[PDB]
Amino acid sequence: LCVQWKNAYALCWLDCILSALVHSEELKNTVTEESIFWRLLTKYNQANTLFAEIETCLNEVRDEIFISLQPQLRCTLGDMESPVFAFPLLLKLETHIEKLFLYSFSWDFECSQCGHQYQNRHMKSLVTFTNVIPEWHPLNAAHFGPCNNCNSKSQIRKMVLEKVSPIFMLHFVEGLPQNDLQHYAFHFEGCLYQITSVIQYRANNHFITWILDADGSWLECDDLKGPCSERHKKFEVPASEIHIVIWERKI
Amino acid sequence: HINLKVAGQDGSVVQFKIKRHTPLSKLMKAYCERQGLSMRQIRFRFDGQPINETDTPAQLEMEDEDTIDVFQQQTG
Ligand SMILES: [Ca+2]
Ligand SMILES: [Cl-]
Ligand SMILES: [Zn+2]
Repeated sequence: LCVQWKNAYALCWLDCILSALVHSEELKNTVTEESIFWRLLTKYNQANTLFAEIETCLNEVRDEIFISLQPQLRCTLGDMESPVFAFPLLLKLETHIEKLFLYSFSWDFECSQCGHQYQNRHMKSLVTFTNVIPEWHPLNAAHFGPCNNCNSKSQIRKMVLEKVSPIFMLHFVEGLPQNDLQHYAFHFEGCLYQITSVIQYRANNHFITWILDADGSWLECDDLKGPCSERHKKFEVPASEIHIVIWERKI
Repeated sequence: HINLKVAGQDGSVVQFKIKRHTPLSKLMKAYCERQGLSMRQIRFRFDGQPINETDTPAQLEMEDEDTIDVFQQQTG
């Protein structure tokens, strides 16, 4: 049973990211060196090997990370915030770490009312989906959207993957259509991608991280639940509360 | 008088012309009025950072044809 941060100064939007990072195998392999991510994983493991002593070791690196985010994120300690904004700003602090998350794709659009169509290539570490089609899948990553040319609604815009990084993350404003995570596994150009962690958005004001452990069980990292975590036999968050989904390439 | 694009996560894009030193509050409020959104319910982002109504394009070093990201407010 792994250790986790305790809630303080409304930092759940940051704790949820920190739990996801320390349980990423690809990240742990890359970091293992005066990196803030090396300091994060070293302090976490130093705390995980051992309650107040654990909290102090975890709070120091959390404070250091928060202060690094503060100029970009423009927040004051105790402010509420979103991991959608915070997660990529954290990654951009070190290009060698950010490269693990940067995937290339293209937004493909074609209006059925008028002829308007485009296909725009982008490169992001975290893309947002809203009003996804019921059949939404990483290999069929489509959502309903308006047309900028004729204002027709319920047209479809589709993400066409072009180059997927070792870590692949997506944000869903209204969650996923369903919560059986095995159906969202996918291969892309020969490599398997499985959901290894999920950030849950509970009550529209609180974030909790879920971690897939080796035995197929799950670990809930709710910072309200103290330093320890909670083991669940299987995944449990309601589909509409699935906020950030983290795919990781399987080696 | 730079041109800015306000891109929502649904794929919508609204073009705006704005002077470099006028605060973005007029842009934000007009975008909300056009899309039927509430200022309290959305967030604006440029180059990864949230932007206030007191911010100006010159303060954020915006260029012509730059893009502002609009998000449904989802904090915690
Ligand atoms: Ca893992
Ligand atoms: Cl794992
Ligand atoms: Zn159209």
